[PDB]
Amino acid sequence: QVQQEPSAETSEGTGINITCSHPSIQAYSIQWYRQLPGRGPAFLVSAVKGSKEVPDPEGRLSVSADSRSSALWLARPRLGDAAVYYCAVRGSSYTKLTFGTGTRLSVQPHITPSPSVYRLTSEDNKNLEMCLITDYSPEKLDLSSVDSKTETVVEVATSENKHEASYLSTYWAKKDEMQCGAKHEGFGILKGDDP
Amino acid sequence: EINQPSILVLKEDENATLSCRQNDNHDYMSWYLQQPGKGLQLIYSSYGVKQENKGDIHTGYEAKRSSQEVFHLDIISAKKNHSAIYFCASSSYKGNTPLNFGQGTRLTVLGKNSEIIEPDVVIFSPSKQEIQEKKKATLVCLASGFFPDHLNLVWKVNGVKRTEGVGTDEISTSNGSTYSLTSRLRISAQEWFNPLNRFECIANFFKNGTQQSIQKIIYGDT
Repeated sequence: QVQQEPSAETSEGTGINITCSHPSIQAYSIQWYRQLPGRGPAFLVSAVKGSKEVPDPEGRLSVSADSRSSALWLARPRLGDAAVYYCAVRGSSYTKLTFGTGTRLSVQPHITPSPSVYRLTSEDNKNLEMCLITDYSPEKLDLSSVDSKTETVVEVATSENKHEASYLSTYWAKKDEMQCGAKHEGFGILKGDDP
Repeated sequence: EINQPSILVLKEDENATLSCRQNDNHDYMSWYLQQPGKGLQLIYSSYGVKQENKGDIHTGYEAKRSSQEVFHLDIISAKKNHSAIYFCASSSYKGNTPLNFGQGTRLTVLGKNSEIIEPDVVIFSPSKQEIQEKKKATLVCLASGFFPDHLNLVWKVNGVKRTEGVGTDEISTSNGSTYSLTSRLRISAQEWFNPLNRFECIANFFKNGTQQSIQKIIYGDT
């Protein structure tokens, strides 16, 4: 009944619009929530008509003239704004709140690539190896030969730049059956060695 | 402060109660169901003490608002169809007033044959080459071998909850018959080269009717 796009993506500092469509409901009031990882939905803004400023994340909510749709504009998304954004509408003052399916927002930091690959070992399980790919550009990294890898983005507080961002991918396997590598546009073959 | 259990694992046909507790003197409380690609669906709500309202998906559930602070959700004859993340929420009253949500309860209903398997938890030593090349140390904590798919992995640095520089997989990776989960903490070389710094990865899970934890430690280098 309350429809949202499943996912959205934007680069840091590039604004993005998150839509919400409910043709069968003429909203009495519209609310938006966001669910950050390891947290429950948190209230962002509520409006009955027109456009309303949002304190955090900076932006503006605009309700359609017929109150059958709305849009949440994030004016300056940062990495911390990556979450699942929910719209919730009410057909009347007294009736049920109905939530949308949620839009999963991904925010890509700006990165200077310097892809590197490394092999890691652990003292607790010496017959296991972990492959670490760092400081790469997600659209240029090729991990075609692995399904079991996972990816994240983190920020580290360095000297010159209070918080630099960097991507990390990892995959692990029994030592003997492990081949740590990747291919990355503009860097050729990437392979890991050990101490 | 709205409190609800972190993780619960049930067997088929089991009964169970999820209890939500709130310290805001809120008259409205509610229980919501989140399943992949099915938004948030009201299971049961309450406008006040000893008042309950069925939702759309209430079949399979009962509820009791025993007091102003506490709203119970009862799971009747637990079924695979019960497996979900459950969210309790509250507000001052119903009608265009923000809802305050809890952090959510991950409930998994198992077959009466399958057992819960605790994870194996290791921290990988960071690469000396990465440290030299990037002036940063990435610490990879791996939880593997566990069943079912849900498990929480967190970091503490010197007894304190750490979030800066942590990247944790949101979803478990299916490895054959078991699941694994990975978390990376990337720190500056200066922070790594301190043999007093205690880098702690904790895996929280549910086994034998209760919540359990495994703690793994690695210290910094000289």
